[PDB]
Amino acid sequence: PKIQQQFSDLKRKLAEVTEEEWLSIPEVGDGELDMRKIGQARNTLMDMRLSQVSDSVSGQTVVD
Amino acid sequence: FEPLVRDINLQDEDWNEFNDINKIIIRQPIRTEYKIAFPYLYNNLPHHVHLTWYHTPNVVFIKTEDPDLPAFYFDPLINPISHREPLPDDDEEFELPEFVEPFLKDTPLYTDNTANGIALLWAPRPFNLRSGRTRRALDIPLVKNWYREHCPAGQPVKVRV
Amino acid sequence: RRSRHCPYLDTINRSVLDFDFEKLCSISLSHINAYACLVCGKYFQGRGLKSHAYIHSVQFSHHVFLNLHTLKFYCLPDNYEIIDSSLEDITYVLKPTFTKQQIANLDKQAKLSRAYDGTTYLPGIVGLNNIKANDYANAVLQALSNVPPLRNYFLEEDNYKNIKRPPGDIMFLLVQRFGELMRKLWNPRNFKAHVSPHEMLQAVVLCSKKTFQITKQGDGVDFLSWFLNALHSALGGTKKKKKTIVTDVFQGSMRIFTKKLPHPDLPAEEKEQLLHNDEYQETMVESTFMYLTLDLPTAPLYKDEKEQLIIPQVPLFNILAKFNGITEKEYKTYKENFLKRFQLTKLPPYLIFCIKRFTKNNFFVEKNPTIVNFPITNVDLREYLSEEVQAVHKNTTYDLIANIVHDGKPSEGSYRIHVLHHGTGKWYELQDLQVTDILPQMITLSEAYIQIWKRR
Amino acid sequence: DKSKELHAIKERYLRKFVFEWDASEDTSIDYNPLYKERHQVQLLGRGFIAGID
Amino acid sequence: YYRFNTGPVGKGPGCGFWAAGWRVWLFFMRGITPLLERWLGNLLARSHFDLELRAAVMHDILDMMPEGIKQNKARTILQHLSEAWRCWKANIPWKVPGLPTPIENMILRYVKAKADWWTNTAHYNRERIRRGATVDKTVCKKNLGRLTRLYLKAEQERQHNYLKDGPYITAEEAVAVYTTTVHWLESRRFSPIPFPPLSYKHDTKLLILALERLKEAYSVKSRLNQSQREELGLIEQAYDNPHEALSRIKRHLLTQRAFKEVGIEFMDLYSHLVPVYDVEPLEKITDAYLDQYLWYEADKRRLFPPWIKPADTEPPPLLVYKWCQGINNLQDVWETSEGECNVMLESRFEKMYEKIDLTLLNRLLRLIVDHNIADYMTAKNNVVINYKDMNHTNSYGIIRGLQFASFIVQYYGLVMDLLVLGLHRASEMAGPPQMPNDFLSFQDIATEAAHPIRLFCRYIDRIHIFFRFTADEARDLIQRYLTEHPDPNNENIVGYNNKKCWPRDARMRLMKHDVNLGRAVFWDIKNRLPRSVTTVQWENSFVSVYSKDNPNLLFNMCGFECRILPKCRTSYEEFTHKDGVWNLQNEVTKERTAQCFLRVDDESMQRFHNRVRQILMASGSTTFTKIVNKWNTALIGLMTYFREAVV
Amino acid sequence: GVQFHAFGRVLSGTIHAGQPVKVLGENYTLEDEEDSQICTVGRLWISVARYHIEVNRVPAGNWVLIEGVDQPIVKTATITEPRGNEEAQIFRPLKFNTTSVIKIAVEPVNPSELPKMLDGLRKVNKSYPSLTTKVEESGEHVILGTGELYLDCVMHDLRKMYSEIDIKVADPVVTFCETVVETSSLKCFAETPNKKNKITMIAEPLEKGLAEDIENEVVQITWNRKKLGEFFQTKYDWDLLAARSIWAFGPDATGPNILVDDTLPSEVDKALLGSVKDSIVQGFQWGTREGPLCDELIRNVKFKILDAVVAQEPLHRGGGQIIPTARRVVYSAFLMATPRLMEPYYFVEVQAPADCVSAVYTVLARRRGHVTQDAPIPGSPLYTIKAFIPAIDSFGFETDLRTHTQGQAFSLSVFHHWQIVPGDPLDKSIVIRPLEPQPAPHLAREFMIKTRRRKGLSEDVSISKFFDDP
Repeated sequence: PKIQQQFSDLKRKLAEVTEEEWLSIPEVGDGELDMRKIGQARNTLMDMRLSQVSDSVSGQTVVD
Repeated sequence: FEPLVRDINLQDEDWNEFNDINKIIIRQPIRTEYKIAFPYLYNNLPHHVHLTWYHTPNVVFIKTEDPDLPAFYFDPLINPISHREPLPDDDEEFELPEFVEPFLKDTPLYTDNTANGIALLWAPRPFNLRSGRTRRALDIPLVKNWYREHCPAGQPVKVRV
Repeated sequence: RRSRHCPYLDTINRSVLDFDFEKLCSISLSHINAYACLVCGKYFQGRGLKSHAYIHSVQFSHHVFLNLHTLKFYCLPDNYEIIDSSLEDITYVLKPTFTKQQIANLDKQAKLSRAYDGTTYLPGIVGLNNIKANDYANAVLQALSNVPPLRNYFLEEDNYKNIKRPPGDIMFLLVQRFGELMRKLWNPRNFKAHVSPHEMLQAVVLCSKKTFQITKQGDGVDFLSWFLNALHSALGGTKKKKKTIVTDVFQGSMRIFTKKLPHPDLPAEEKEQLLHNDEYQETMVESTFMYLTLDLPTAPLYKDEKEQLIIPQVPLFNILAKFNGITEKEYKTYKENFLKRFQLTKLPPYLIFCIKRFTKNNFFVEKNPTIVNFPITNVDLREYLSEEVQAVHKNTTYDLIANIVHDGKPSEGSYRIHVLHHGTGKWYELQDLQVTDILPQMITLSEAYIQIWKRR
Repeated sequence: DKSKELHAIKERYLRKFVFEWDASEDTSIDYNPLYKERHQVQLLGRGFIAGID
Repeated sequence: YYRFNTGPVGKGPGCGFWAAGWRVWLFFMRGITPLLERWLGNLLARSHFDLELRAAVMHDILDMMPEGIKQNKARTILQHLSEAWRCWKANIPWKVPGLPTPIENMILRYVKAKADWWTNTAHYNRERIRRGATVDKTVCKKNLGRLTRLYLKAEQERQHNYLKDGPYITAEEAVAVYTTTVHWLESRRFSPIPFPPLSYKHDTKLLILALERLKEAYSVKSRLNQSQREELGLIEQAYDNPHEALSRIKRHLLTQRAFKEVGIEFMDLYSHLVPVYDVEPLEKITDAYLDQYLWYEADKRRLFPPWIKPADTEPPPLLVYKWCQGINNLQDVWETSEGECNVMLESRFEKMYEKIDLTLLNRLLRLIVDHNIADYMTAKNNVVINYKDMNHTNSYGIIRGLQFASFIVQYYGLVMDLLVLGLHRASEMAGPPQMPNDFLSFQDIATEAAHPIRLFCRYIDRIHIFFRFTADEARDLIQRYLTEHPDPNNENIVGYNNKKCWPRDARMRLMKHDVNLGRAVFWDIKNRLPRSVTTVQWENSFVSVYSKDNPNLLFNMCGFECRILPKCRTSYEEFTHKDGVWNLQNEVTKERTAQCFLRVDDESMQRFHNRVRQILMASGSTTFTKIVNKWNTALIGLMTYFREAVV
Repeated sequence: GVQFHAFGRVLSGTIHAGQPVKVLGENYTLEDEEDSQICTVGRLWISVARYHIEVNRVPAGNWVLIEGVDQPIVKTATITEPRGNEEAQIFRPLKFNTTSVIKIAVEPVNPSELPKMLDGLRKVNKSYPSLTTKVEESGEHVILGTGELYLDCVMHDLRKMYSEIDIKVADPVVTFCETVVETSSLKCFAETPNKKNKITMIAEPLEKGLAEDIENEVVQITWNRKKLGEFFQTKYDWDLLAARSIWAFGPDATGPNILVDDTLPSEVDKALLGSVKDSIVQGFQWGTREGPLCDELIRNVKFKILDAVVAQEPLHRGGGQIIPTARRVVYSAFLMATPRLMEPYYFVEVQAPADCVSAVYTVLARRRGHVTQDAPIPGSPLYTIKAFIPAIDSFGFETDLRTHTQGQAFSLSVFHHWQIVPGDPLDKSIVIRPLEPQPAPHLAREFMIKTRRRKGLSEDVSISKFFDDP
């Protein structure tokens, strides 16, 4: 594909921008998916299970 | 010439069960001739290896040496034939008609051009044929057959190269 | 005479018996009159004196052999067939036969089937060994075997033994080898806990002209399409019987009310001329859509205020709405703008959708990481079906049965299958040889590639 | 020769406009005597090679 | 000539047979004729995808733009395109809500095309650099920058996917691993390292050592950056008021559970790019003090096990020499007459540093380190990696730049080794708690043959276990591997990794039993350690066996590719003590029972060649004396490390 | 190259397309019909050369190219009529002119395609009648063959017609055969497991000519007692009582080994020995087929059972215990007597011009072979030199003969007989080399060691390997 051909489809539709649209271009100087929810739930479950396992430790120290 | 397909080094394989040197019995080293002659039996992965024709029967043609001798004569080069049949007796009536004769009784068994004609049977291709098309002058290499044959014995290194 | 009192029968090694590979002799390398050894493990030929089996039994003292075709246990050195019903497990593992009713109680899978080894398991949830890069084919086979239609069809040898295939055809092996794999993968009392796809994969490699081999991995969608086409062309025999089991269980009808555009570089008059002269007309080219390639949208390649995770999610309904009548699609054909529009005329009982998550860029081949937010409990395609026969299809509540996800980089990638097992409700995720348990909410998290849904 | 034969057996087991082709690029250096000194084509005592006197 | 000039006609100029040369030159002329004819007829008549794509986009936009807007807004459109390009190269979204939708679509298409071209160019340049192509300093700098940006983007995507996919390690597997680690610690009776008391006896010494070790990095250069100057000032202030500095360090450790952004730069290694993470100066000082204290406490309490190889007691070449000497010290370590076979598996934990669960690290380190200190270290493990305009968070990988990485990596490696070696084997290798055994030593001769695992050295992200499997044990392992992974086509040997450095006579020889036993050992080692935490790939590892068919046992430890050849198989070969050879004698008999031939590993030679190439290429305007000094330093290092193997 | 079309002539009946047949295999005996495979022949053509012509039926006498009976037809088969002719036999297997002695191991370059290569190997085994294929204990895919061009054609068909994969072929070798020189060193007392039976056999080399007489089917054990006894007492000069106690014919029906029941009637009951006679004969045949030295066929031996102990009950005596004891006794007897490996010697008849017969003699000098007879062709200038070059060193001999003579001589080969190896096989004092040809006296030990290594067997075979005391 020619470089021109590449942007040819965009350049054809690009002419549809009106004069106001072609003049308001600012200067460059200025239900749903909760992906993290399942990860947080899994991390909380793992931490709870480990703490339950960690509750069986013998002499783990702690400095307040 | 340069290899058609890149060949890995000898160390690329490491003493495979079918490649162990400690198992192959060695009697004579298989030279490149013994591999190019039977490519399918003495060459692993012989991709695109054109086979060669087996030995055609030897052309035992006693070439003439003296025009004086007859055409179909037992030349001394030919090994002599050792002359050592329940033939029916002549008491029967196996009589042939008076008009029965060999087909070529008048035609001789030899001729002036007979021996020469029998010589042209075994000859280089332009001599072998008797009717051809006039090829181009450049398209007739007069020295190709010399190069195609094995190099003459005792030639210098330059000539062999 | 000597049967039912064989002392040598107490030495059979059930653990070493693996009847998955080819059925050939040890030394003879012949497939005729084979007789495997129930003690030596390997398989020999012959069933009497002066045959390889007798020599192998005398030399190695392994004095118990079973014929792979006669299915009888005989003492090869003594040539005295044994009779012991306690050995029926070996015959069942060698030749898994499903009863007329047992082939319909697959939904009543309550007790876990413990193998002869020390590993409890469930039929259907079994791993196929990844012989080199066989991951794609193994996943496709383990997913296609989940569908009760195909599993039931292949679990009865009578359904395909009498198929009138040409004598000089090799494609009939695919219909024959796949049946053996399906029967072995559903064995309730298999000696091992897994089945080797070596035979089926080798047959697929042979019957595909150096395509989709076991050495180099291939595309899962392409492999599934090729296997489905081969099964459809192999189920039919000596006729153009399109009503194959595969064609009836996983192929539907789509009515593509497609059209074309006149020209992008033409004025109003020239465009309207072609629009009215049937040069840009809309036509119905209804075909059989065995697989609906629901194309996922390319990643925006830009962050936003929302989406704390930078993986662009996408809802299944929006993804599958493209095939609806209203949604028009454009095809960049040569010297033409093929602006088409599809419509599902008829839905198959087990719709198979394969989202093309991998494309080719201008200098490479990238894989779109967009997630498909597909609920895996209930869904209806009646909102995207054709208006002509909307009420004709009484049932439309389809549920996903199996998902095959190709995780990893495009070049070096793993093919994992997340399948929703019947009998129970757990949607187990199966690796090449590892069977795990996947949470239903986590199934909709991994980027799926090929999905098969049951219309219920 | 003999050492060369053994080495060959082991091996089988495991810019500048050059006008005249140098002798390095030549072939027919065979260790075996049978393939080095071979009987010539004596045409039954009545023929010989072409070109030569 | 040689044909005609024979007999009475000798050498001379009278050869008039010219048909052959005439034919050759006629053919050459006939071939040449079309080209020359075309030239004569013509005489008488009458890689850069980025710039090209930018020019094409600019031309399209300008031609679409009206003359009323092309006077001055063309520069604005170019600036917008530049902002879009710089946005996609730093994971920063490009948001121009005041721009036309078709303009935004065109900009996005141009950005995608340029990103694809840049990715392809960077991959090609990295491949050429790895192969050894001829490049320059500008090209190397540009390729390194592009590769670093791509790696940062890939790491950000991987962290986002880890957050989306959740913890890779399952809860049951994590609980089992924690239980195993707790059991191991209880058996060792390791007293936890408490928080640094207010009156620690060696607190001043540890603080001074940490300050010295941090100062040694700041060599005398032409100048120092503002951050470098602040770091040097903080170091001087710490050396001025040790008590106040220790108090501040303790306060930061007990309170500062949310650190600043840690920089990330990639060392320009030709083969294996490595990161260079720079922590904040006060944070770096606190981390160094914590690391020195933790190392001292672990040494006092004997936390790290002996098989953890890198230590001050034995340098790496001496570690390899000791491993070679102790391999032959095992009873009947070479007697293959009874069918026994010994397999030494050399493997590495792929992505061990990258795939370190922060939550699991916090849950495990609390069992050894102080709970507050463990929480502080875990929090420090989570930071915002900042580099140029790209900033990403870290949640699933320990940062190697932090001074506490050594203790964290050592604990992770100890956990992994306990998982791999097993409870009984690790206990036997570490001896009784009262009288622990030395490195590569068993408490008794019977305890040496108590299991197939005999010698094992857990280097930093590099394992090496020597297993002397008996004939029955080897047969059982082969049977198990075939049962769990049959290969009826005998395709196990299709992938076995042999050493191409050593000649074909000394290599593994790839036998039938040998290859299968090696694959079985590799699988059994891989099947022990869960793949969720860390998995030793069967490709990048190496399992070598010695048996009746394999006479040489080859190993590759500490970058020194060795090959032990026992004298039982090396008979009829006198001992000529060359520099490369290392005669490994016995222990009691003191006789030479074998000969551990050594040679520099190809990785070390590749690294040396890459260093030499970089020094030559990055010489530039540096004086000849500087280049000579760099070459001398490289040669000194290479010769002093591989003292013998260099010959 | 996928399907196979069996070819034969109908001795009776009329084979027709679509008829159900019972294709009796090469071993479909009457007692054990297990080799039978009831098939449905169909679509058979006539025997045309370049363009076959179909036909509906095939009358008795014509040559029919059936299509479908190829599934059980390995080498040769006789198609019969199912449901009838229940008292039928299988046509005798082919007896070839010469014997195959060359062996060549073959393995695929990529072990992934091994099933394809083995399927192609089975197909090519079916294609070539005299071709022998097997897989040894070392896993090598050895395939036999008559000569050199034969195997070249086999490979050019295997790698390009049936199995299109690339296959790696090892260096060709010669199938060596065992042979005893001296008499039995001592009496070997071999006992069956559970010590219920204790057999004993004394080995002795067979009288010269008797081996070639048995191998030529002249001395047929199929004849009755009287004819065999007469042919043994008269031609072989054997004692009239010794010749009346033959038991079997060694490894095959026509085998170079003779089993003689030399048990003294004063100590061994004839009936009790007969109760183990079948087991003893089977064990002797298996041993002579296997061989104790290099796992090779044993020729030119006469193993005689000096004595034997036999228990009463068949549960304790015979069955699965006599056969292994018989094989062990046979191996011990053939090892105790001083053995010697044998190699095939192939008669070569080089037809060359009389001017080049000297070069033909010179070429055969460097291959350990003597020119048996030189003679000119009556009427033809070219002489016909006849020689006998051992097959082991005869690989490539044709290329050398036609190259040292500038392409003016052609030669053939056929395994005329077997000769003892120059050295000794059980010689542990001779070293070997990986790439240096062993000298003339160091051939037998080298041959034995290299055969036991290639076959993957144990590298040492002592005189007390299979003996009872060790």
